Amino acid sequence: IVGGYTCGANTVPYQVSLNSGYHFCGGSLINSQWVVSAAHCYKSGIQVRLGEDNINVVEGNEQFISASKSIVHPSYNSNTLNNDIMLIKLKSAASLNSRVASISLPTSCASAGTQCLISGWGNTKSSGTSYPDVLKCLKAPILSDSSCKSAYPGQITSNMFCAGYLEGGKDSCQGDSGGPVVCSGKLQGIVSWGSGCAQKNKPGVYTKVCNYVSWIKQTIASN
Ligand SMILES: Cc1[nH]c2ccccc2c1CCN
Ligand SMILES: [Ca+2]
Repeated sequence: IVGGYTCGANTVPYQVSLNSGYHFCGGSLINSQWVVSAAHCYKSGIQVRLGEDNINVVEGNEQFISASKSIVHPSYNSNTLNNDIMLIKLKSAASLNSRVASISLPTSCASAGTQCLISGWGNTKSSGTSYPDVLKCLKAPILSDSSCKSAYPGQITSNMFCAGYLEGGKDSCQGDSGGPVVCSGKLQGIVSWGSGCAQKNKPGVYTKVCNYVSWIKQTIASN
């Protein structure tokens, strides 16, 4: 997260870190046994880390649970990043409390102008690299579809939205991949892609979760 603020320990209780020997992506806990992330985060041998603040120190609220199955969306296209969503089932159910909690799926799509919270452990610099150990947060609005398509001609599908600031300076970044965009207490987006981080006229692009609720629910019900 570039241009954000330190969230505070366990103030984003649905945020997960995906670990394969190191943090490589975020995700969101949607019930006691399932996490949603980006399809571009797929790999084998994922350990899901819940209750994290500092990802390099054991602080006492963590739960570490291996993934038993990953399901990339059937229509994910890695060249265009259309349908950039994946589900991960945990080997055992997490213990839910005030600091480890699920985030609700949306019943409707959020409109442009809605303020959202984006969080992650990604790079905090637009040029160069500095990775934080504690979770960072950013409040940002959903942008109109017209402004989004004007920023990325020919690249925005109906399964994507832009959020952030056309002036630059505040954005998600590398390592925030797969993390949550929460608006009005519901999961509306997944950190997906962009042109660099925090550049002028290049807001972040996010998977539009409201288009996937039926697939998520049907998949969880049968797996
Ligand atoms: C999700 C993601 N991952 C990256 C890696 C390098 C540069 C930009 C990005 C972005 C977009 C940030 N808004
Ligand atoms: Ca920790």
